[PDB]
Order: sequence, then structure tokens, then C-alpha cells
Amino acid sequence: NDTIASQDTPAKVVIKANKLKDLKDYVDDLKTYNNTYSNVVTVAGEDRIETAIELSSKYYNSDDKNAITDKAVNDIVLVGSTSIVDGLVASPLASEKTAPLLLTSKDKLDSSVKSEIKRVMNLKSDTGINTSKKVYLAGGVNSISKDVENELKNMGLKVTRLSGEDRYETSLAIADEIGLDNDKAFVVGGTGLADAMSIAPVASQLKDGDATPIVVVDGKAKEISDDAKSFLGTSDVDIIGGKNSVSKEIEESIDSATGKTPDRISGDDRQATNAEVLKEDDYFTDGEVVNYFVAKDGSTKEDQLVDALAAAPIAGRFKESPAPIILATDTLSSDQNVAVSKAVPKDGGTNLVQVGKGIASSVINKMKDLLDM
Amino acid sequence: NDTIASQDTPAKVVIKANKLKDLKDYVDDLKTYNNTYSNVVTVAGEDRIETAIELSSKYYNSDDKNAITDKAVNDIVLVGSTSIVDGLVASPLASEKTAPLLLTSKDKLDSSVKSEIKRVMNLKSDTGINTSKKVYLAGGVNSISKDVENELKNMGLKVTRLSGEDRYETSLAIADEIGLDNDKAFVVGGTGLADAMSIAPVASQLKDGDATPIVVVDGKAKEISDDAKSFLGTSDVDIIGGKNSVSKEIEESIDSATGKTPDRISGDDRQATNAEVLKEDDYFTDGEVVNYFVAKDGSTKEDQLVDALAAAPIAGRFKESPAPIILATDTLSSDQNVAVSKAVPKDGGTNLVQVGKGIASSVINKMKDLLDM
Amino acid sequence: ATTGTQGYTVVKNDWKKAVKQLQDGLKDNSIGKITVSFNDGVVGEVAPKSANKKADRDAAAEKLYNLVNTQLDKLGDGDYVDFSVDYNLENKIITNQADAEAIVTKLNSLNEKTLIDIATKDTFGMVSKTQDSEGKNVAATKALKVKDVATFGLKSGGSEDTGYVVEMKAGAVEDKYGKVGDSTAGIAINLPSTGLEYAGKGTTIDFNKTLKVDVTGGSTPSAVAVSGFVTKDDTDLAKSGTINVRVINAKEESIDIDASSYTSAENLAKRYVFDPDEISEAYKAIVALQNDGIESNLVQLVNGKYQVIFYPEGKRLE
Amino acid sequence: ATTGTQGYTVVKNDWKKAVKQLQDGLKDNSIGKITVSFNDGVVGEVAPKSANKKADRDAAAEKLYNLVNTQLDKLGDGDYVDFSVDYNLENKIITNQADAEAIVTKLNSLNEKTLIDIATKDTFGMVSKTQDSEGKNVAATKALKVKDVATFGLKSGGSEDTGYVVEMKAGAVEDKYGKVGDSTAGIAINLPSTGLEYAGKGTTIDFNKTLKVDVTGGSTPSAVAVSGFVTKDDTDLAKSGTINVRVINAKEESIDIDASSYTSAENLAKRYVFDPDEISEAYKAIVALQNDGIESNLVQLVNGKYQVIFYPEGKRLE
Repeated sequence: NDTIASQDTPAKVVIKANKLKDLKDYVDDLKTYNNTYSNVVTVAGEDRIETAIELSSKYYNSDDKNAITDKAVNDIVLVGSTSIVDGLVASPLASEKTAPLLLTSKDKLDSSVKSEIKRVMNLKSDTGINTSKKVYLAGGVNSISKDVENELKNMGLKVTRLSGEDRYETSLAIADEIGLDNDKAFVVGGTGLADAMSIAPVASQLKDGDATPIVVVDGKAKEISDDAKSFLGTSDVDIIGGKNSVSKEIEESIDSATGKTPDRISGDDRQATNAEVLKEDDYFTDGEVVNYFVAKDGSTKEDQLVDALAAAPIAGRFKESPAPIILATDTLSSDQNVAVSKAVPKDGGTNLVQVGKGIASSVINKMKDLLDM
Repeated sequence: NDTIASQDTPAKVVIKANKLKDLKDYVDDLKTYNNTYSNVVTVAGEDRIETAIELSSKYYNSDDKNAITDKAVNDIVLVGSTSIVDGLVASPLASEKTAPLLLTSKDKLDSSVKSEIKRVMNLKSDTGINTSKKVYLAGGVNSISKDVENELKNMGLKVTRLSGEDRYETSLAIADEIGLDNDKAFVVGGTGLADAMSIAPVASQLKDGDATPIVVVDGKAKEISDDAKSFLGTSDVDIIGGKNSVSKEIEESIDSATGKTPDRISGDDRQATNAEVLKEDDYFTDGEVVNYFVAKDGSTKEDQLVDALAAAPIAGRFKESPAPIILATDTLSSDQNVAVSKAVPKDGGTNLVQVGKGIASSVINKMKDLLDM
Repeated sequence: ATTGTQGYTVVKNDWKKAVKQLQDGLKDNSIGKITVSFNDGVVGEVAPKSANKKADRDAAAEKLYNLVNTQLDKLGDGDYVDFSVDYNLENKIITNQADAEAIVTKLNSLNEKTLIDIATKDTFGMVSKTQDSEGKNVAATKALKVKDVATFGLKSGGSEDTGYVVEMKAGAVEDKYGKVGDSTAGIAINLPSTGLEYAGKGTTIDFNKTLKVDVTGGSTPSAVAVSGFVTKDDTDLAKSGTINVRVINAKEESIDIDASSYTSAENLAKRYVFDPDEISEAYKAIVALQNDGIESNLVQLVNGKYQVIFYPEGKRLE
Repeated sequence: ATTGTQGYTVVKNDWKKAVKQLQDGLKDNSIGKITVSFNDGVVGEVAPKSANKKADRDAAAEKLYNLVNTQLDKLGDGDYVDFSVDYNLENKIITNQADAEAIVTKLNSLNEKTLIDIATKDTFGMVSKTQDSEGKNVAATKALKVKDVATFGLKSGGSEDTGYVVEMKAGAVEDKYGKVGDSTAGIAINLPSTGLEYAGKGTTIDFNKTLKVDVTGGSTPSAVAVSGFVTKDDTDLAKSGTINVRVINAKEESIDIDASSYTSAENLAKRYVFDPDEISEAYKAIVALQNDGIESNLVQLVNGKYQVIFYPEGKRLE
């Protein structure tokens, strides 16, 4: 007429009530508050560089509940902290290579970043540097200078730079390093920064082990490049962004090259396009999206989307249910509100990760409301 | 799991409670407030004459539960409204003869009293006034004038006057009419007005059918009268009042005459003597006196004890549990407080009758407290 | 009906739902006959021609409503309607296959209730049919729950005419009762051989008594038994007999002592005058129930609350 | 013995009352053995050498107290005492003449409880032994109460060794069971021939079942019987078996939801972290008890209130 209690218990809680319904309600609220007190985390530093380091220390070579990997890594993906354009498609690379996406100042490797590199890769004097310890620089010299590349080389690491003359060839360099073994690829326009960040988590979803590559294409050209065509081969393609980001001409070009009809995920703006990525069934299943990330949208300044870039690999590999990234600085769009409402189960969300500073409180409060948190 | 209710019931009261103890307490309070809202009656008019009439209409030729008689009466006991001294021992007479004790102005029979006489005796033109319709005047001409006696005679009633030159001879005239048939009598002092009123209810107790007579004796004389001696014969006597009312000389005098040792019920004052009458086992049983009367004590004016005089016959015959009269104008004595506490059962009193107007509220509140009312 | 007797007293505002309970009672066969009385005089009898046919039970329920609806809806001050209800809770059936399945689910919600725990060296409980190689009792795989002992479901030959009847089928248990490491062979558990059917038998399944274990013998137990369906009457009156329902032209005063504002027993005494014997008998049944645990018809556990019923004489003066 | 099992969890402050109940349990023979454990290790066995002798039962109770009083009174954080109590509520005798008379008074407080009401033309009840001049049943003088079926008092020959044993003696009744104006002869009231002894038999008398009527026949009755003593266990546990009591070094937090100030379920969550399974199983037993009639060992009516028991993991951070 009681149960036998644990010896370490601080108290014997006897909850009594005159009305079985008032007991029921008390025990129901108790269940709710007990379970509820745990899952809304912020990951941010004073700088965007610190935010990326916070992301690496929390998700790579980490014992954290949602870490992408718990062991030391063999690969880093490094991006110029200012240059969002160059590192734009680097998220799925970071996902498939099991590598943190770090940000560095263009001219000097930040001591904070160097320390995180040694920490996350476990670099030491007593250990041999075989040809497998690698650092990928996603961008040209105007994003990550030669000085920084040499500093990584100086510590004793293989340093490969995934770059080209522009964002397009830079994207293929990155996409080439990534698989394309599931007969599937993503395509984004040169100016579709927020779109690439919207799909970055999805690309970063390992599907039967491999990430899906993202290729940036000249959205106002008559045809995509021969390199894009060769890379894409005979695969299925999903275009992210409207006609102002990737023209109708480019869609046909992809069709003709692959022999397969490409898909299109897009809205009238960046927040709408982000909402659409969430609504798409191939990327997320209705009533099965419990995990969510939030990052700034780039409305105030475009380079502030690096928080999403660094967060996307993690969102793609998050637990056993991939998470999207909701792009919102000061306010959530009505479309994002509806998309999350249809994506989340009737029971609500189980994880919410705010990435970076300057995201207004209304945004987090609203996300908590939609996710019943 | 419910009862079948009366059709005339204004409501279905369903009393529910989660804790059976709170139900128990609610039903217990309900029982208490339900039962307690009913038995504390005042019997008073604007005059002492009206108070006696109110007493007659309530207790004689009345359907009231504590009425001395329910039918028309054959005997009246009339007393001078100012002269308490003359009618002093008339209460047991009124009790045994089944007669109301009325008050009248000395010179003119009050119209209200005349009306009550015709009412209580049922006097009419179509009916013969047989030799049994009687009016006893308890007092001489200076208490009830000849004019008033003749006005009663003019109606066609037999009028017998029980009187003498003083209170003593007047008392024997009254005691003789009562008759000493139980080998028992009561004795009080000439100034023991309050004492006569204290015992009046007791004398008025019919024991084996008969009331017990009360005799007033000269309390400061060396011996009681030959008439008192002759009347008392060989009977048991109970003296009421202290040595200042009936001296030790008079107690011995009674002893010598009767051959039996007289009892004495007394205190240091009138309220104490009243308390003692209640405490006496022959008159009342401990934990068995539930019925009580209250009247003024005569401290402010002696003649105000006429209310007790008129109430005493009633108190003596009240139901089947005789009632005392508590004498108190402005305050109950500490002795009265104790006496009532020991007389009343642990469960409290069942009837409280206030007689007259100028009794302070403190007195009644105190009686209700002592009786748990 | 006669004032003061055992039976239900419905107020005018709830006449429709009370009559619905009688109609439901005729429909489900709890009720074999209803003799109706307007005020003190008998005016009609409602009874299905053949209890076996649905239509006859529905016809009886319609005639009941038609007879009493104006009398009840237009009930004046001092008027009342009495229903003498010949019932036999043993004949009550479930007329809706959805309601029968609702009772099967009521029973299935007990499936996981543990009746006997697994045995230990310290504590008696469930042990295996066969002893180990050394002749000692070994613990059973699972505790004895309700899912072990009986299965539930509606009976095969059910219909709206005969009724759907929830049925329990005694299971089989190879496991026995004892202590682990003990040499005496485990005791056979007697399963339900009676009370295998429940037609919603003018009763509700008493879960304190239904499917309950009774161990006999102590230090060396000698017998274990498990009861079948044991019902409790939805009215405490008896499983068969006649009950009286009375509708009156009175207002319902629900006095919940747990409420924030309710008629204080003082203000209740000030507003109405109550029968002293009605109060005192209810009080005695409450005291006996409180101090000694003694149950009575006068005071009853209904919806997690102990209740008493009072029908005051009238309103108080002033 | 084991965390999470059915049994009592006494807090340190009530160790004395609980141990007094086990002592009383040994004295009255409810308890045949108590295996005592300090933390996880067995340290002693308490058992009367011979159950028929008083001295042996008292020796067992004194040994119990002596063994556990310092361990319980000086119980440190993380420490506990487990009692595995082999009982047989059926072997309980009432070994104190004061306790026996306390139970006889409990039984005597039932004497005025009506078992069967007087019969009417409508309702079955108590009728007279002989029919009227026309061969019809006439109502009985009085209702059938418990005073009419049995008398109570401690057994003659009783002693502290063999025990005082509160005893029922079946009375005699000439009155029978039927309807008034019916020609069929009244049915004999079968009086208690078993369950005549009750020593507070490791239990409390179930008044819902003790001295209760069992009508057989439905719409047409054919037999009526009255039960003797039917008990309900001092514990929710069965009439024979073993109970686990555990004392812990924890403070008792009485959370009464009906109180003016109590720990809100929110602030309770804020002060302690609770085992999710402890909460959800309790919640499921509440839901089942609310929606169906289902009683469970997890949720219990104790002192007019539904209770759940929680043993949180520890305090919450910040």
C-alpha cells in the first residue's frame, strides 16, 4: 500500500487528494514539469569565430547528448569568417567527413581556432602524422589567406584547399570531395546564400551513410558548366531557390545533362524558402521532426549566415531525427510558423538549438510555443 | 443510495464531502443549529398586571405544551399588584387548585384582568354559575380593596378572601386552603419575599396529587403563632432563608411544636438562597433539571417579585420535570451560576422562560450559556 | 413510492435524464416492469411484451416517456411521479455493440494489474510448476496479473435482441504459489469457475471483488483462489427486487463541503427546517462508518465523495 | 528487500510506530517470521520458537526492537533497514485482553446496521415465519440487523498463550425472506456456520463483506445466506504471504492538494527530480481507477484520500 523506496531518496512524497481528479491533475502536471525542465540550449560566443568553436567543442570530439562524434576527428573544414560565399556548400562535406566547420580570420589563424583544431583532432609529439590527418580550406585566398594555410601546414597536417575562380568552381571542388553515390544532388544559385543554408542541413543528412552534395551554379547563365555536368552525371537533382536565384534555363540544362527531371524547392524570400525545405517530404517527414536549430537569416547583413553554415552539418546528423535550421534574426515568418506546425508531431518538439547572438527573444519564444516547450 | 422525499419539500439537499470527517462535522453542526433555533420564550407585558395575564393566557385554559391546564378553570387566585407581601404564599394554592395567579390594581379591577377572568373561567349569560366558580383574593383590603371584590361578586362569582391582619395570618389563611396532607410544610420569614419566591415553584410541585403549603412566620419573634403551631400539627417543615429572615429562635419554636426536626435551605442573600433551593435534592435531582424560569430578584424594588409569584405555580407543574425560578434583575450571582451548572445535565437545558421586562440581557445570555442554549 | 423508503429522488430539472436511466434500464433489460404513479395513485404499467425482443424494450421505453413527459415537464408544486421498478440486475445486457466493447475495454484496462508478485527467499509469491534438480522451488518468469487467469471479449451469439454479453474465459496457469529455495511443492492457483458472464448485469463490475486473490494457510499456505465477475449494484438496494424512483417539484441544492462557498450548516439551518430523525440516522451511519469502517445505505461513496440526502420540511420564518 | 517492490516505506521519524506494529504483529501471531536486513545484508531472524506460547512471541518482539532500535534511531544518509515479514493474517489471535475488547467494541458498533429491510408488496425483504389466515406472507416486526444474527465477545477459556480471540456465536431467527401478499413460503436465513473466530486476524474486519447477505435466484430468489468474519488485510497484500517494510533516512513530505499551501506540482518539479516510471505508472493506475472501476496497489484510498507515493532521485540544480 506503498512501494519500497530507494535508500538515497531525499524525501517520501505522499500526494493525497480528496478528489481522484485533483490527484490526477497534480500527477499529470508533475509528470509534465518533471519531463519539461531540460532541452532548450543556446550555442554562441562574442564573435562568429567563437560561435563556430562553441559548435565544434559541443558537437565534435564531445561527450554531448547530441554530438555528431565523440572521438577525435581526422578532418577539419575551415571557412573564412567573413566569406559566406566561398564556404557556402561546405556543410555536407563537414557532415560526411565527420569534421567541424570552423571559421578563421583571413590573415591570421585565430589562437582560439588553433587550440580547437589541436583539441578536436588530438594532435601530438609522440604520435605519427600518417597521410590521413587533413584540413579542408573551403574557399580561395581572398577568404582564407596563404598565411593561415601555411600555419596549419606548419603544425604538420595535410592541407587541401577546395576552391576555384569563383563560388561555382569552389562549390564543385567541395561537392567533388563529397560522394554523389546515392544517385542524388542539390543545386543552388550564386546569390542564394540563405537557400544554401536552408538546404545545408538536408544535404548534411547522411542517407545510407553518404551526404548529398550541393553545387552552386550560375543562375543567370544559359547552361551549367561541363564540370557541373560531369559531376552530376546521370543523377537526380533538387534545385533550391526561385527563378531570380537559378533561372529556368539552368533547370533545363540540368535536365538535359542528367537525363532525369530535376525538382524545385523555393519561396518568394529566404524565410519562405527555409519553410519550404522543411515542408519537403524527402528531407523531413510530417509529424516526425522533433529536433530544431535556429540561426540568423542574413537580413541585417549576409555574412551573419556563417552561424547556420557551421550548425548545418550538426543539424543534418543530429540524433536519429535530422533537424532543419530556421533562419530568423528579429522575427519568424508566418510560413516558418505554419511549416514547423505541420512538421512537429501533435506532442511537440524535443530539442531546440539557438545558434549565435543577436537573435531576438520573440523568435526563441515563438519557436518554443510551436514546439510546446 | 437515496431516500424517497416528501412532495412538499422545497429542496433536495445533497451534502457531499471528500473527507467523511468534514461530512460528519457538517451534519453535526446542521443537527445542532436545526434543534437549537427554538425554546427560549419571554412572557411579559407593559405592566406587571399584563405579565400575570400573559402567564395566565399561556399556562391556564391553554393548549401550550407546558400549560398547567388545557380546559376552562374553576378557581382564580388574585393578588394586589403592589402587595407582594399579601399574596406571597399563594403560588402553591394556584398550583393545587389549578388556578392562574393574577394581579389587580387595589381600587379598580383592571379591564385586562376582568377580560382574562371571564376568558380563563369561561363566564357567560346562557350558563348557570354553579357553586364551584370561585375567586380567591390572597390579601387584605389594603392589597385588594372591597370595590374590586364587589366587582368580581357583581359578575356572579363566589369570592373567598384568604387574609388576615398581616402577612402571617394571611399566609396561614392561604396554607389552610392548600391543606397539609403529606405530613410536610414550608416556612419563610416575613421579610423573606425573595425566599418565598425561591420556594414557591417547589411548594407548587404536586407530590402524590397535592401541593405543599408555605407559611410565613415572624422571623424576629421569640415564638411562632398558636395558629401556625396548630396548622403545622405534627408535620415535617422546611425553613427557607437565613437567620436574618427566620431566626434560630423560630426554628426551635417549630421543632418544639411539630416534634420533628425542621430543615433549613438558605444563603447569605436572596440570590444565594435561590441557588440553594435549586441545589436541594428533595426539590430537584442533580443532572435532571432541564426546565428553568427567570424573574427579577427585587433588589431594585421588592414589589417587582410579583412576576415570580405568578410564574411559580407554572414552574412547579411544568411538564414532568419541575422548574425553579432564578431570581436576577441585572446580574446572576456566582452561587446561581454554580447551582445551575450542577443541576443541569452534561447535555444542557430544554426550556427557559423569562418572566417580565426589566431583566437585563446579560442575565438571559448567562442562563443560555449555563444551559448550553 | 412511500416517503422515507429506500429509493432515488430526482428533482424536476433532471426528470429527462432520470427517465433516460429508466429507459436505458428497460432497453438493457435491467428493468422487467415499471409501475407508474401520478402523485399517490397508480396510472400505468410499462413492461416489454417479450424481454427477448429489442423492439418490445424500445416500445416500453417510448411509452414510459410519453406517459410521464407532460406530468414531469408540467409538474406543479406538491406534485410528483413515482416509479416502482421491478428489476433484476442479473438480466441486464449490453444492447449496443459499441457499449459492450466499452465494457471489454474496461476489463482489458485491468490486464496489467498484478494480483501476486514473483516469489523470493524472503517473500511468498509466484514459483514454477517443476522444481530444480535438487528439489527446491524456483521463481516464476512473470508476476500473476489479470491477463494471466482470464481473457475478455463479447460472446459469440450476441445480438441487439439477446444482447451483447461480455464474457471472461478462464485461462490456464502452469505456475504455482510458494517461496524460492523451499522444498514443499508450490500450490495450484484455483481460477474462476463461476461469474464468467457480464451482461452489464444492472450493476458495475466491482473491481475490489472481481479477479481478487484469497490465500489460505500461512507459514505453510494450502490454497489460493481467484474470483470471476463480482458485481456491485449501481444502487445499493439488492441484485433483484423493486426500487422506487420519485420525481419532485423541488430545486437541487448541491452542498459540497469541499467547495469555496456552500451553504454553511448554520445558514442551511437558517434557510430550511430539517427532520431531526433524518439527520440523526444519517449522522449515526456516518459515525459508525468513520470510527469502525462500517458501510450503510444512508451514507455512500459516489464519485469519490461520501454523500447524504436531506429533504427539509420547508423554509424557515423571518 | 528490493527497491520498487510492493511494501511499506517508513521514514525515520515513524520507525517507532512501524516497529511497534511489527511487534504487535509478532505478539498477536500475525507474523511468523521477520528477516531483518541492515542495508543490503541479512543480520538476523526474529521468529517465536513456538507460536502457541506468549513468552516466545514477546521475546521475538523485544529482540526485534533491540536489534533495530540503534540502527533505526541512528540511521545515516543512504542507510536503510529492511524487514521481510512472513505472515498469516489467519493465525492471528488477540493476545492482549485490551486489544481484544477494542475489536469486540468495533464489532458491537455494527449491531444496529440493517442487513435486510422489512418486505413490502413491491420489494423483497423480511417476512414472518407463519403466513396469515389466507396463506399469504405478512411483513416481519423488525428489519434484520447484525445484533439479530450474531453476538460478540472474547472467547471463553482465552489466555495470553492461546490468545483471546474475538468470537461470533450465531443467533437464532424465526423470520424468513419474501414479499408481502405472496403465497410462496418465506426462505430460511442461513446463519454463519464458518468464519466465527476473529482475533484482528493480521487484518481489519471488512465490514462491506462481514455479516453480509448473499441472495441466490435473481428475479425469483431461492436461498439467502449471511457471512461470518471476512477480513481486509492490514496491508493491501493477501491473507497469507510476505510483506516487505523498509525504513529510510528521508523526511516525509505530506503533499495534500486540498490544503491552502502545498508544493505546487511545478515547484515540486523545481525542488526535486522524480523517476519518470514512478510518475507514469502511478498516473496510469489513476486513469484506470477514474475511467473504469479499477482498483490498484499503486493508488489507494487511505484515510478518506487517494494516495500515490514518490521517492525522488534527488534535489534539482540551482
